[PDB]
Amino acid sequence: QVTLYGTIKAGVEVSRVKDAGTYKAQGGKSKTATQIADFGSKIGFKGQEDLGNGMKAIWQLEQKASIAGTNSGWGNRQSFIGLKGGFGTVRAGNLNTVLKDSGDNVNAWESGSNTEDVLGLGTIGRVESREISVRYDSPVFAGFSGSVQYVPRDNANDVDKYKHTKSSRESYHAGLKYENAGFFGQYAGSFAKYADLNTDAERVAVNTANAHPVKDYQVHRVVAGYDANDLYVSVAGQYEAAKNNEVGSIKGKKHEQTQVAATAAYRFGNVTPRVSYAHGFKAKVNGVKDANYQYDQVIVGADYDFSKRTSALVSAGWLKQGKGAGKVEQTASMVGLRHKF
Ligand SMILES: [Cs+]
Ligand SMILES: [Cs+]
Ligand SMILES: [Cs+]
Ligand SMILES: [Cs+]
Repeated sequence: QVTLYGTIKAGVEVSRVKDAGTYKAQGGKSKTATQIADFGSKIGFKGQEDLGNGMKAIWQLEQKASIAGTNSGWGNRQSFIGLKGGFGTVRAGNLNTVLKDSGDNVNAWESGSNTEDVLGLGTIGRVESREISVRYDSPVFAGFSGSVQYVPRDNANDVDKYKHTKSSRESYHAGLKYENAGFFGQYAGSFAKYADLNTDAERVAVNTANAHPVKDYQVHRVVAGYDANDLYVSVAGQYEAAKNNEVGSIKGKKHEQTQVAATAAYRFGNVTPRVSYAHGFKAKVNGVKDANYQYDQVIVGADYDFSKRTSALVSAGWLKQGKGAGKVEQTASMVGLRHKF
């Protein structure tokens, strides 16, 4: 009762960047790049054991396994041990954040990492992470399930474990998911009283280089959608906000970005064309509206499902981030093959 699973997935990604700062060639365009890229192929083993109280032990070990040979390591993808019962599921380990799980309803696109921002909704996804944690997922009731996830301080900051000189990087992740008749309503959010962010507004380990300490760091995602009848539409709205915790003038001052993303996907036979529009609003950094953190993105593509496990993928991405003055436009398209086992 120990299953081997995974997705192999790769393709050719062709990408271009219009960025006046990085590229001096005609009109700030990069030369168009074409590489074979992995799209996050993973290999996993997971298992269940009935413990007979209507309880199961569950565990999973999931590994990144690029077929590019990029990856190494065990457990670097959601991996956990936990007990499942009518009380729900309690898991501990390298566990996706409620937010990361919520992301499934936000970003459908497959890509290599390089096109992650342009051939998928990477930006809205920046809140999403795997955190070593304990997570409780309630049982589903009347279409309401919730997730409550905790990363203990001493886990966020191992080196600080014994002396708590560093403000706690412990985080709380919760979600409330309503799925009814193919309509899904999800609220996914994390809170970290103290956290650290990188310039790209991803959350990073404390003591990571260049990281900016933040306080009252919260992410709010509500995803509402329909997934049935061969129609897929998701509207995702994310609020990310923090008070800046960098010892400084800025300390206490607001960091805010609103991200909204929408996906409409319709299946015609085995061919499912989707488009997503994603907009990140002008962010408030240190309480100042900051159109660098702005972005607009359109991805149009389709999945040609050869089978339920196997998919061929084409997407084309157009991403514009920042204002005009310093404005990176990314274009990418990919043709890909995905196989799930
Ligand atoms: Cs993905
Ligand atoms: Cs890039
Ligand atoms: Cs991410
Ligand atoms: Cs992490």
